[PDB]
Amino acid sequence: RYRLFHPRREAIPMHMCPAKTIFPLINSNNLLVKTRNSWEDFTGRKEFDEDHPLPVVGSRLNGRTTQHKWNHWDQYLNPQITQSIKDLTPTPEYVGMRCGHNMIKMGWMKIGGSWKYSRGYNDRRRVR
Amino acid sequence: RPYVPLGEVAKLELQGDYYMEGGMFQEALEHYGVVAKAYNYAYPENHAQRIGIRIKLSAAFRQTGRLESSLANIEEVLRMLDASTRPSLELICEAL
Amino acid sequence: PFKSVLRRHKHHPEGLPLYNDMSKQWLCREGERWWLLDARGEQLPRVAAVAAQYITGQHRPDFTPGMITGDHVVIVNIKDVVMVGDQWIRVPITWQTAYPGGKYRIRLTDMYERDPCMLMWWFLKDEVNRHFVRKLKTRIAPLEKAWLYEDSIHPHADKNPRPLCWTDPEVKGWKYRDP
Amino acid sequence: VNTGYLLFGRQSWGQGFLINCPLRKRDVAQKLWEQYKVRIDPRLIEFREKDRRTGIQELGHNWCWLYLPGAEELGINREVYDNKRVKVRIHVRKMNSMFALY
Amino acid sequence: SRNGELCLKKVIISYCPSNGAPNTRQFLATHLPHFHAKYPSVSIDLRPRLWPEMAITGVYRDGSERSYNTKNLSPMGIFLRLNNLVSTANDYDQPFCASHLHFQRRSVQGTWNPWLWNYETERRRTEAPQWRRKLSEKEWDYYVGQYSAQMKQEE
Amino acid sequence: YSEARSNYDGTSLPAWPAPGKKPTYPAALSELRLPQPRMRKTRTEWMYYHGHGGCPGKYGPSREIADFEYADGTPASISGRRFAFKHHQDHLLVQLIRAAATVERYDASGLLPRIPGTAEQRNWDPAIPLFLDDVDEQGRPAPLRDPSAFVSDTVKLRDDKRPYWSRRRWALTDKFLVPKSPK
Amino acid sequence: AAAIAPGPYRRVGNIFIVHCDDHPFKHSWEVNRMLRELRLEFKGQTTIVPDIPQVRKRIWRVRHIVKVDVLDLDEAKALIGVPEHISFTDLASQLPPSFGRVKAVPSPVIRSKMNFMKLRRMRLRDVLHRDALELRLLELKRSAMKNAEQ
Amino acid sequence: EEKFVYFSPFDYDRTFALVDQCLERAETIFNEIGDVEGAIRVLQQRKEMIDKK
Amino acid sequence: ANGLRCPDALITRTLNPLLNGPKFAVIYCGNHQYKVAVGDVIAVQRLRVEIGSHIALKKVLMVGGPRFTAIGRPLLEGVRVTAQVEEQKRMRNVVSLFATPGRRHVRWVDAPHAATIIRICEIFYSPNVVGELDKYKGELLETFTPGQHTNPVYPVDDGYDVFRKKDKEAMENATTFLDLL
Amino acid sequence: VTRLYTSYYTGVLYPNQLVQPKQRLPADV
Amino acid sequence: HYRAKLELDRIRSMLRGRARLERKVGLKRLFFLMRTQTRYRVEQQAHWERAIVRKNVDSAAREHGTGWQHLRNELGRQNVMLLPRSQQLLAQYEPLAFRAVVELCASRIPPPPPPVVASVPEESYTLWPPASLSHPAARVELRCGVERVLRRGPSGLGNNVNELIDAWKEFDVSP
Amino acid sequence: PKKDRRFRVQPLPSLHANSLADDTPLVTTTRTLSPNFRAFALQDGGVFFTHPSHEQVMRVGQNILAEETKATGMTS
Amino acid sequence: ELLHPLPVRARKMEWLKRDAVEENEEILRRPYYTIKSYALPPAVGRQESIHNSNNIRGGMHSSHSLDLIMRQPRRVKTPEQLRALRDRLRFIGVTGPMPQATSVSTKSYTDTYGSRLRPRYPESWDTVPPHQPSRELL
Ligand SMILES: [Mg+2]
Repeated sequence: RYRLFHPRREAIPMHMCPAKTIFPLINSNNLLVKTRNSWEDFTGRKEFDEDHPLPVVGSRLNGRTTQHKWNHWDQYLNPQITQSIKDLTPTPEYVGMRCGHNMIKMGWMKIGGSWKYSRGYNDRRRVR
Repeated sequence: RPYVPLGEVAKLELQGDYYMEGGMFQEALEHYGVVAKAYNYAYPENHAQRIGIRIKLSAAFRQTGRLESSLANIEEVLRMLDASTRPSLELICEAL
Repeated sequence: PFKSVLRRHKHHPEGLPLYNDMSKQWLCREGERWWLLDARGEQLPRVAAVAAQYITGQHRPDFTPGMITGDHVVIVNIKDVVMVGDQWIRVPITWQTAYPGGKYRIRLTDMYERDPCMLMWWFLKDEVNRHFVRKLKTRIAPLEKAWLYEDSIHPHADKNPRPLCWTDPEVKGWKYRDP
Repeated sequence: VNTGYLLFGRQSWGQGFLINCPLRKRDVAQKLWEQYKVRIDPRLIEFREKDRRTGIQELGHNWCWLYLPGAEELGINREVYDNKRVKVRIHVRKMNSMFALY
Repeated sequence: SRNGELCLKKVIISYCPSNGAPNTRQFLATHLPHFHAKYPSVSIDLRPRLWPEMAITGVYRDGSERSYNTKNLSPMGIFLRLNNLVSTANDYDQPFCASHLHFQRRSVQGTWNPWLWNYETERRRTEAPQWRRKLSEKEWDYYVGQYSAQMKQEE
Repeated sequence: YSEARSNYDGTSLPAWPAPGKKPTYPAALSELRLPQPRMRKTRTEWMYYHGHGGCPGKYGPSREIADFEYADGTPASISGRRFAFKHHQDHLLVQLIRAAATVERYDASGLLPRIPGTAEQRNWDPAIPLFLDDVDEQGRPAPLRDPSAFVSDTVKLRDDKRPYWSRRRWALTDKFLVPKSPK
Repeated sequence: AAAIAPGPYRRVGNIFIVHCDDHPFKHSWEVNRMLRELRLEFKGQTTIVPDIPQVRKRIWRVRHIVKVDVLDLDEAKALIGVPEHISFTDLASQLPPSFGRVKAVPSPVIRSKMNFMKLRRMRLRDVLHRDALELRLLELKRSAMKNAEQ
Repeated sequence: EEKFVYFSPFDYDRTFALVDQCLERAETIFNEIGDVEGAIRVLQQRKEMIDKK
Repeated sequence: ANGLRCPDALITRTLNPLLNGPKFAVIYCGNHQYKVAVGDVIAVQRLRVEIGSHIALKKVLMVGGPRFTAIGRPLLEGVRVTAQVEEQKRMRNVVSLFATPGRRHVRWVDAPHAATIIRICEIFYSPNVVGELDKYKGELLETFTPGQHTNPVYPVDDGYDVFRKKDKEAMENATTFLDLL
Repeated sequence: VTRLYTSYYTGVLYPNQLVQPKQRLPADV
Repeated sequence: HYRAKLELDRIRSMLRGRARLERKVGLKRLFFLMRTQTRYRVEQQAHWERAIVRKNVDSAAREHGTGWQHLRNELGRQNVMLLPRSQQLLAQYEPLAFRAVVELCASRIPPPPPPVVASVPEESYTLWPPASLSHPAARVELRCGVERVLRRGPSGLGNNVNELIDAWKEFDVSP
Repeated sequence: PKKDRRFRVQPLPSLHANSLADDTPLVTTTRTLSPNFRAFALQDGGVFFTHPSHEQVMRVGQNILAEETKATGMTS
Repeated sequence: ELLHPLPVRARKMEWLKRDAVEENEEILRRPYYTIKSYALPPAVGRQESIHNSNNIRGGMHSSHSLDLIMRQPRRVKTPEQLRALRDRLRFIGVTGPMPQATSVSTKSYTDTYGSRLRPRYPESWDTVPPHQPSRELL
């Protein structure tokens, strides 16, 4: 059967989490509240001990990173490290050259993408 | 290292400073007492976790009104920290 | 290519194999035991179903689909097989030869006239073809492990076929559904 | 009730023209309330013979009889089509999941 | 790391001291000594050359080579690839499947084989009132009673 | 070593009877208001009953318990996921507490009505009583000093056929009719 | 005692545990706005809502999707171990408003700047901390220079 | 708010929070004893710590 | 392994020799289940653990020897399964390729599956047995004797059925030995 | 669409979740 | 457009003649192959495999005179929670154990009671203080905690609870 | 839309509605070696089974087989 | 177009859905609140009499523990005892003054360690404390 009769009280079983968890001392009278108030505020893993340190195994948020180019703040701080012409990169609000097609009614498409939605585009491009 | 169910005693400890933060100190004292006996048995001499938990124990005594108890305990913390290889920089700070 | 264009053929004198005597990587004779299935007073397609289950090797817990490991079923007394109600008359067997005049529609009764046992072979073929079609070896190899005899007399006494104790759980008589 | 025609709409899957959740006496009485605000004891309703076995269940036009018990005392005769009954006219329309229930 | 011994022996780091692409030099400065102090057994060899191969390479104890390309890869990344080199025996790569989870197949009780359960048969929980049996006295009376009762109601 | 809890406190019911007595069993029947259908509980249902979700991988002991400790007893560490799941469990508690609170506030201000359901529902359903106060629901009051009599539900299982086995009862029972397919 | 239980009496409301048993994309946009206000996105989700009349007006419209279960607040106070003398009003008065997805706000832009403002409040907390320090220090130096010169 | 992301130094390292509250306590004590130079020394230290951070 | 314990002495002496020898556990790890012996090696989905560490497995569904089988209702206690982390590695790439026929877009997605490779060291069991259990009438048998079958089993032939299919009568009347003696 | 996060939600992976080492007193001191 | 020419070009050694030789043909063959296997792996093969597993468990039960249809339900009712794959591993590599499971199912052995709601201890309703002491509920919860600490494995903490609760008094210097 | 070729679970003997009763599990297995599986009750709530070993079982099978073929003599 | 009929089992499930809906609206026609005494057990009058007759006869339900709690007398039996407990309970994280006329030398946690500082928590799988205290201050 896919029609299941049972109190939906079980879809949220509370046996593992009583109020003891969110209110740590409620069997005393004092209503102190410890809530972990999001998934956002997670600090990170931390070792319980000096003896069993966290293993170093990387994710794609680390294992893929490039070498640091000096940004504008670093060269301001310490001009000693501006050594060459490649450091002299312009205002950070320059993204780069125009890399794609701005296609009417569909976004910015990609070069070598679908031209199915370019009709108005191609026609606009040749010019009470 | 000799087996101790550190998961449960840790549980017991966190419950401990929930008691402390909640303002009832005698209970935090009892809890820390247990946890301290456990760690005391589980780790070798002058290990960081030992000196940590007996810092907390010192703090619990102090709040209850056992002052010389707190004193003695925190001095044990210090002369332990000195005898350690390379103590946690946060621990010496918390300690003193 | 991996499989050869020049093939064993039915006209070609070398001939088609018998998979019982054949030796191949996916064929195992070691762990097999023999069964004796009395079809007296049992419904044809249900007998065929169970027999197909043993033949195929689906009744063993170690059954792996690639590996062909059967058990030999000796199906005895096909002549006494029961087909419920009107069905002996009303249930057709069809096939199409590739040529003009490509339809044969034949009553179960007629197949039974010609051979009683060819009927059992028919519904066996069906119950095996259910899960094994897309490759030839897996269609043909199992079937040879059914030994059909239309009465109580069979050569296999030396295998000591164990009586297969089976009572069909199914209450209703069989039904014919062909789209 | 007799002038009213109570509109019903429901789900039908498969082939022959069937409601997959047939009507019972309680939801004839229900629609009677919902639409015409006629409040009656649902045990007074009775079905047709063919529909007594399956419930109502068929698409399109069904009818069933409502028994109005008390009148000989109001002396009701010939001013209605008959004394004890009323033909309740049901129409069931098949609708998809958007517009239906059940 | 098998029964106490790392499978990784050498790590080969080539880099140029003066020219360009700092990432490897940076690595050698900040992240390498921590690696050396944590895994002492491993011989690290540095290969200065004018045009450095920008790959890191490990060598294992079965004589198996493995490399990771570090070109303009940040020092953190390089440190990570190192810690990947240590953690593998470089012996195999199987897929991760249901079939491959247990690396070998063992049975402590024994393996199922056809003749293990074969000679077991269907059995009953309570003792059977066998059809052919010498009827007791109470038995005779009860049964003949039943027969007679049926006969009576019929007749 | 090994951990088994159905609970936060590790407590439970007395899993075994006293020796020589009868055991208490769970109700096998699916929990449904109507008496007649009588289905056994599904695998899934048993999983809901035993305090998981419908699946082995959520809400049970098969979640809340660590996969491993170290050998000496040091416990494991907090996943982003483990933390997120704790936040979920608290989201349910916050939900419950807040809802309850809203009810208590509403009642405190007297916004909890004495008439069951809403207006939209009341006009749909002839089950809920007319809550009319000083009059009798149906006309004027019944005098103080059974539909089943005249209403027939008798479902006739087999349809009675025409008597061809009698010559006269054949002709007398004649239904004069011409069948018509709709146009 | 064959009599009415002598009270002071208390009134106790109810709580709806609501579980969504069907795909909301099968249904019209009204039913979906309702299922939204019941805080139910997909099939399989489960929520807890108050028993006040508005909520019932909602559950009534989606009742062919949702399945429902009821708890009176005593039964609920039991379901989580809650000491009987502690109501839910105070329990709610304790827990932080900052709890995940805090509010219902009208458009995703407003949501964006609500989170934004949250962060900005943090910055201003630490900044105002530092500035408080500098103010107090400035005061000590002024009273010191004034008491030293005089 | 992905652009404005901020993390309080009172969290991501507990050391600075500890020494901060340390000096806060200290300065209170100095204000009770009546020591001005102590109070100023300590406040200045606390500031320099915060903006180092 | 501390042996099995019971308030009853006889039961202890009887079932103690049954716990000696090789054992297997059924283990719950990372939402997969493994059947695990003493010298075995498995690959769990990645645990964060330093290599060459010493691990204990907390969730244990079943234990068994050549003689006893301990079936946990959902979990078991007292079981000690000690393993040793051997490797941490990505496993053989599963490449996914996603291309919608109409659109020109192609996505090459790499799934190396992160895994921890574990080698089991020890398995020890020390259960607390309450009492013997009658299977057919659910009860805790008050007194325990090994000498006799707790639930004896009877053969099926009344002769009250004609069409019952006969197995060879040697399998049909066969009595089983007393094991615990 | 907008998320209610009503079902269980695995958190995101974000850089602040890096495992930060405990600064140590130097060896000699 | 990216057809992944550069990676798949390396694989071409796995194809027979026309495709293995000419680059384009091979790339079409490989793109098709990989996309097909991807689609199959996500939407289909799961069913094939669990069909296999189930079949095996079923036949292994049929040796013992029942089938999947009963054993599934009963395994759920006994709160056993063996995944189908694991019952297969048991059936093939551990026949006696599998059988033991079937025997647990077929018996009437009361299935384990449902989980329990965490309950409030009576000492919460004791007003404190009545008229340097611990709230009775808190210390009860400490008994409860400590006990559960001693319940896991053997340890040098000993099996006696009381002095282990009073352990804090040994870190105390008597004034 | 392709026909389903996956392997089917075999049909099972029909239950008589006495199965709706609690305390009567719907797995009916009583076999030859059934009495040999002894049940004990663990403090966990788990159970503990005691059974013969692999080759004890197999040797029982051997005894039964030899005892079946004693009369007629063993075929190949 | 739909050609072959809807199998029996499918419309069996359809019917089941219908009375799941029914079972809902029964719950929706129940009263908003219930008047209870202080002394008596939380479950005295209950709508479940018909459901307890039908499904509850001998078997154990999933809610068994809770129902055990509901059928025993209320621990707080009088309003005076209620306000005698309730005054004694304290709110820790609250905003605003907290009364002390009693002992000035007893310090709370906050005015010892300041507002920015939580105690160092053991963080393991089984014990998880809240993370980033300075997040929640809205
Ligand atoms: Mg899959």
